[PDB]
Amino acid sequence: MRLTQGCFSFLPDLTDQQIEKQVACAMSRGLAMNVEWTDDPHPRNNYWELWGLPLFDIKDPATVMFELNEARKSCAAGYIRMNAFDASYGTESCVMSFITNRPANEPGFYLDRTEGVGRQIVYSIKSYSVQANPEGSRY
Amino acid sequence: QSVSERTRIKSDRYESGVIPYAKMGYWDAAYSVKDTDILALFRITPQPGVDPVEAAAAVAGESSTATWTVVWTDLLTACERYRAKAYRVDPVPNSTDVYFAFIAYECDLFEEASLSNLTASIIGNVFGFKAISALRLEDMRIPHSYLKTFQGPATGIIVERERLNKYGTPLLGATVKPKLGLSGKNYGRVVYEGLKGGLDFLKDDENINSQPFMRWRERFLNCLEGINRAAAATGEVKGSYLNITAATMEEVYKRAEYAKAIGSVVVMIDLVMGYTAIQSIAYWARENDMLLHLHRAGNSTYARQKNHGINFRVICKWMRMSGVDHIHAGTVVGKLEGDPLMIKGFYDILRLTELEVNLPFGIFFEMDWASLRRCMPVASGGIHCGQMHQLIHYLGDDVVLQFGGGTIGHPDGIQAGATANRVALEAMVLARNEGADYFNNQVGPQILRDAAKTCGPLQTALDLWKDISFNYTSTDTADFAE
Amino acid sequence: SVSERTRIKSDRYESGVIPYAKMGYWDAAYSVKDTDILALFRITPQPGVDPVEAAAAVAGESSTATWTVVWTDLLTACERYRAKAYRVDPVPNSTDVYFAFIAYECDLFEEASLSNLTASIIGNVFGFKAISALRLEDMRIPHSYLKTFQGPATGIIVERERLNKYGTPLLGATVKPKLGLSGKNYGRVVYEGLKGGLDFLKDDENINSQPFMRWRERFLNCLEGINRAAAATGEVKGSYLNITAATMEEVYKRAEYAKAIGSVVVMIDLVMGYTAIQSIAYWARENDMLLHLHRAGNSTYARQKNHGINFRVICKWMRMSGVDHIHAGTVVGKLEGDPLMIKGFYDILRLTELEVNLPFGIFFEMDWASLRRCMPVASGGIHCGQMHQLIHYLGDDVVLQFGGGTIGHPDGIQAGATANRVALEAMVLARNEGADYFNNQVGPQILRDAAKTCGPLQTALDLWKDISFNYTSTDTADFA
Amino acid sequence: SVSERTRIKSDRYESGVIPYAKMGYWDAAYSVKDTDILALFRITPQPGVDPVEAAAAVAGESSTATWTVVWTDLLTACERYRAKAYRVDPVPNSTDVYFAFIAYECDLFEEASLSNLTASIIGNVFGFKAISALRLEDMRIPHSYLKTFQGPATGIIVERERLNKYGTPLLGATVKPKLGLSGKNYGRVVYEGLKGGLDFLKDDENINSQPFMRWRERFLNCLEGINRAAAATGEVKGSYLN
Amino acid sequence: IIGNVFGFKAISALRLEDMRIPHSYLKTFQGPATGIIVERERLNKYGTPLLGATVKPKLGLSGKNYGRVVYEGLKGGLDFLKDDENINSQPFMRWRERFLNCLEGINRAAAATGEVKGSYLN
Amino acid sequence: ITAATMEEVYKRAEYAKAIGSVVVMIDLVMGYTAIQSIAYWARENDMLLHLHRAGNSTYARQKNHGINFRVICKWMRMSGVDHIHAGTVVGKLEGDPLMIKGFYDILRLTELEVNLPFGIFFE
Ligand SMILES: O=C(O)[C@@](O)(COP(=O)(O)O)[C@H](O)[C@H](O)COP(=O)(O)O
Ligand SMILES: O=C(O)[C@@](O)(COP(=O)(O)O)[C@H](O)[C@H](O)COP(=O)(O)O
Ligand SMILES: [Mg+2]
Ligand SMILES: [Mg+2]
Ligand SMILES: [Mg+2]
Ligand SMILES: [Mg+2]
Repeated sequence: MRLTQGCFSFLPDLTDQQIEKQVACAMSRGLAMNVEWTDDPHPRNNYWELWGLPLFDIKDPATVMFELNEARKSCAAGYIRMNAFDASYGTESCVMSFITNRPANEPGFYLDRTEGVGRQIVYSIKSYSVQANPEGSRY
Repeated sequence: QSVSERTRIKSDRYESGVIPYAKMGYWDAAYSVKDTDILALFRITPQPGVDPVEAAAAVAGESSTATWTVVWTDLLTACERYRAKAYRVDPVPNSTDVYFAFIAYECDLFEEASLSNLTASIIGNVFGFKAISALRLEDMRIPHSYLKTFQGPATGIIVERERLNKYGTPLLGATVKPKLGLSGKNYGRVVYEGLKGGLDFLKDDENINSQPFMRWRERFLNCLEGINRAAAATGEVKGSYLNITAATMEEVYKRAEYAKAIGSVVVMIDLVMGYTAIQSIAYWARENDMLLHLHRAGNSTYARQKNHGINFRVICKWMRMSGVDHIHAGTVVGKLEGDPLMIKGFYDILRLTELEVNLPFGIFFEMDWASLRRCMPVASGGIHCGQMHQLIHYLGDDVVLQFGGGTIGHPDGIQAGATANRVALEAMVLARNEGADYFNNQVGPQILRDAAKTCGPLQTALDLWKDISFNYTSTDTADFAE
Repeated sequence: SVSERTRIKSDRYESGVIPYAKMGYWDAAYSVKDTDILALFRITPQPGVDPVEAAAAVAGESSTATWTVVWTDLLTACERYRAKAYRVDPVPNSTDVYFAFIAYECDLFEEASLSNLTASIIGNVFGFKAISALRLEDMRIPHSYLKTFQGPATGIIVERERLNKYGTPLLGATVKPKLGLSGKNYGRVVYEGLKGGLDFLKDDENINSQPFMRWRERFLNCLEGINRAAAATGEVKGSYLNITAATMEEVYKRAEYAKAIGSVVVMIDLVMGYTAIQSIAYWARENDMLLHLHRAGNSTYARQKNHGINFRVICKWMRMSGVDHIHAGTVVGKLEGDPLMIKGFYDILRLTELEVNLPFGIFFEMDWASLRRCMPVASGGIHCGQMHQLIHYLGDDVVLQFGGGTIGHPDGIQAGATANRVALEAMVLARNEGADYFNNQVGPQILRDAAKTCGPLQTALDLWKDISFNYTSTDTADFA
Repeated sequence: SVSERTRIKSDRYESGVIPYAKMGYWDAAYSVKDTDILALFRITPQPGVDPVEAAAAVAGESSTATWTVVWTDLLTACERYRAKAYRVDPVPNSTDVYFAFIAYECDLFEEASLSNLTASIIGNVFGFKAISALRLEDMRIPHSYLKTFQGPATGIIVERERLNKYGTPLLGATVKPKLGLSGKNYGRVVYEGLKGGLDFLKDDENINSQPFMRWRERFLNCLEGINRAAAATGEVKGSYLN
Repeated sequence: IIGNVFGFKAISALRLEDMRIPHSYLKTFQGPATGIIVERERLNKYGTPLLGATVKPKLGLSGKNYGRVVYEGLKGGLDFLKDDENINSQPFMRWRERFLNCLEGINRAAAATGEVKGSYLN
Repeated sequence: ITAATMEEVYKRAEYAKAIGSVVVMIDLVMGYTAIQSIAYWARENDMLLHLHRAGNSTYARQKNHGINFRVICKWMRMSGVDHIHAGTVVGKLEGDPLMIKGFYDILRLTELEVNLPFGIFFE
């Protein structure tokens, strides 16, 4: 299956040229970019691993693309996402996050069902990749 | 002779009898507005022969401390402090005998954190006064000090996106259709299909509460199965606005607690429930980690016409103060009324940290929002994915675009309808960020056709609804240009 | 593909947009059922919109339709649930405005829920682009739906039995100034007004709890004033303690407090909204409390003939919800009130059944299913020189409220109350003797005669005899 | 390594220690907002400490700063949240003691919470080594923050109305001896004092519930004494029950 | 002991330096809810001081970024992190947002290390 | 969950819900007020409610006197049980087929037409 976290996952995988244009747009708005990696695709896995610090003082989109491609060389198989952070009062939050890399094969998830009170079901979304192997050797 | 006669008040202001409101202290052209005052802007159409200043002073008086005849009990109070003052009356441009009237209210007139008390004064009686043939409340300046007594949005735009892990594009939704008649089992099926096909949310229709064809617990449990199925099928947080609107506060709380107990990310309420239930559930939503979607049912009974009622931009302020997380706020291009200058003004009021005077957009007051959280506007009703370039242009980034008929009416099924809408949205945002002149009719539609070349569901949707438009003359229109 | 092969190809359920009048929402031959909810809308179509299509659009979008065909209709008994516009007539003396009758199946509505009824009937259709103005003018609520509602907690009959007051209108007054008084001074005004003759006083609609007076201070001081006046007169007395508040929890706290200290009555503001109103109407019945409804904000949607909700519909919804009093107009006071419309509202609140009466705005025959009768309240800019008009227009079961007309009396609040009560009793006595009291030759003389032995009334007549509020009405009849 | 490549290299957010007055907590030109919380501190710097640096240290460690630069500032609207020392004057007739005015953004503080206000304003700065003595002298609590608080439950005006006493100071007395009296004798003292003319008596601050007198005994006996004195005088009477 | 005597005119300065609380009075008090010994048993940590850190900046962070700092610090080796003393519930971060995000960060760091982890929720 | 008192009935119902039962059953001898109470509870607690008609034949058996079971069917469908025992025709308990078919129609149909051989006297 295709993990459709991120804001462009219903489009084809973005080329580096497409990614650089999104980075340029964000940086022209004064946003701070960072790159993060995970091999736990669970929808509640809030904290993907940081690739260094956010690039607060960087002005050149080429420097962001450089770090993205260093992350791609170094990280294990899994997911990489690119984020843009707005520290402005009233936001102080991420304003764009999209997938830059995904595994060739993502088995996805199943729905675990526990019998609750009455007719209620207690649900757990379980990742096939995570239950099978530890971090760093899931894909 | 008698003590009552000897002690009768004899002054000009407090001897018994009737005098004009503008001579009772409710008109003051020299009034210096305080930063703690509540300010109101009314569009006043006096009856023929009623002086425009006297009409404004009558509104100020009968919405603060006055009645129709002088009362000595005023003298038992600090009466000058509590009188509201009409302080400015301007003719409305391009109009005959209609005026904009600015009125200032002392901070202490109002119960802290109470929309019911604020509205009891501001709209309570003055709209029925014989001497004014039409009255519309157009804008209000709620001061920072009063705003701090209110919660503001339970969640707010920022925390909402963090709970959903969704940043970069508008959010996507759809009302289940037909409006009425479906079973709880079939409701869950539609929710499952729409979410699995790409939507972030579906929602109960505003009139779906609990009925012979479907009692509410059947809907809630089946929707949670559909929601969790779609989440496991996609790896995304999913939800559906479970409608907890009910006859009594006890029943509303029952439905809200049930939604929490089964793990729903969101519930919805209808505006017809009224301000006191809305504030109660807004506090509840914060305390119970629940997103709170407000459907504005009934709003257009008073917000539609330019001459009389309450402009919706004021409802926006009151509902952001009360603390709903979403509110429906218009589409411009869909089936419901929406002049784009008015709509853009509504969206600014819901989303910005502060407001600057912007008369073409109906923003008559500068206003700080006192760090109350931002309220998410919802664009819904008769829109389709062929309009995506218009939606992005008019409505911006932080909005839920909802496609009910525009999803479920897709010939190849509900999943295909959802996929068409999501592909159109993402392709349009991608092209916007690349610099495209996407609002241009020579550009926006092409962006969509380009994406359709590799998305069959989108091509089919464009073919089906391409020529659908709702181009009608607006009733709620601006008075200033730019 | 299977999606392509299984596309629906019928006229009605192939994908795409078709007119509402072709989707089943227009049937000129429809036979109305005695269980149907009926609505009458005044529809002003946009230029070029067919009047029948506009009425079908209202019926569709207030029942089951949306703007494009959906196959999921076929998972339901879809013909049963569609509302039907079944009659469209031109409005008299108009070329481009229409009266549209629409029937709704009983099963569309949650039992006992005003929120659900209004979610359908007024939810979205008033913002529809294709209609430039829309007004809900009347509704036929069927006997079967009415029985799911409580109706008034107390009702007119039990209210008079609780007060031991029969034979004349009841009397009241709003405390003034609207805002600023302390709790202690509030109780003083209530004491004086009740002692001087009033049955009730009331908090102003915007008196809740504020820096100048917190609500418990008002409630305790008013109960001292009430019990003092009761002991001074030998009558049941009360004052409408306003329990309107920000949250339901706070509303209940104020209601429970008023019960705990023995108040006969509380009041609520319409701005609190339908769900809070229904909750407190059930509470009022369970806690032996009279429930006064002030209609704050009603005129934002009820004032103009072209658009909104006629107040007569609000009357029906609020009698269903179960308030004991509702403000319903004066004709001759400071707030809008055409006499034909007002008499219509009063009939809706008080009668056991309604017959069609087009000059009064009564478009539907309707049985009230033995829901109790709701007491109308006449308030705002009235004075005792108008007593003959008030009795004529408004009848026997009404609360006449004189705020400024009591407290503005030059000889004090007691004198103001006494003037109003003597005027009232003298007028009713003369009516019952057969006087033609509405005649300008008779009514005003009845009052002058009573004033020859009542100094307070003479003074009141001298001060206010010539006060009138004469302006063109906005909410007017369509039939003579 | 990526962490070395992405180290912050600006003057303000490169890692390390810099003076508080260079971190944004000193601004002689700051324009006070009507919504700001203002504090006036009497500051006695340690010998050799710059008085402006001391003021900026108080402002920083009572708002957003710590002792070394942290990059996580950049995840916030950091300039909005920093408190600003904006005026440092010498105390009259003093050597090396200063009055320092500090402005705090309204949004730093939980609504209606004295515990939160004090957690910032007095939390840690009084223990700072670099300051040998520190006194909070005054505060400007803005109108907008005050409206979140209840203020007095009753207040002077309603109190006098509940007691029906206007025109003179009110009168009271603490029961003595401070400790040791029984509940029955406590009620006796209260009865005698109220009957003799006092509006109130009161429990001593250390009279709570103790072996010589448990609190319900005191409360019931005092209510007999209070009501007896009220019936003997025709006045509202009371006693502050601790 | 401290009620009034520190304001006595006749004394220009007064400091309470120490107290002997007798055994009989102490037995009426609970003492520490958990105490050092049971705390270390709950954490399964014995042999070294415990380690902690206050999240910085003191004020301004969102709940989501609060949990990120907590996750990073615990994963890097700290036993605890903590809310700053003035972090309660504020416009920039309401307290439930902080608590839920911190619990995700805590449990993530526990699963990444095999240790009991925590953060002092204020 | 049939028991002596309403408090004990609710205790057994709540226990059944707490452990995840899809269904509970009650006996008609508990009586109309308990039955209506538990019918509301069943809707509010997502529980199927089975009604055993214990004691019914003490008044429903004889043609000359009592209450025909078809009236009990209406009252119990009004009260809100999800199941009710209604006869077999061919089993060990009394059940003329015309009467039984009438009972089943009353329990199951959306409306009734006069059908005198089935004992349906009213539309
Ligand atoms: O019932 C309806 O018509 C909708 O579900 C739209 O359905 P479609 O998506 O099928 O049109 C919404 O409630 C309206 O958009 C509300 O209008 P507004 O947002 O203006 O309050
Ligand atoms: O605030 C007011 O003006 C009143 O207290 C009247 O005061 P007076 O008696 O001094 O005029 C009533 O609330 C209005 O009559 C309400 O109008 P309606 O009954 O039309 O809703
Ligand atoms: Mg809808
Ligand atoms: Mg009033
Ligand atoms: Mg003492
Ligand atoms: Mg700290």
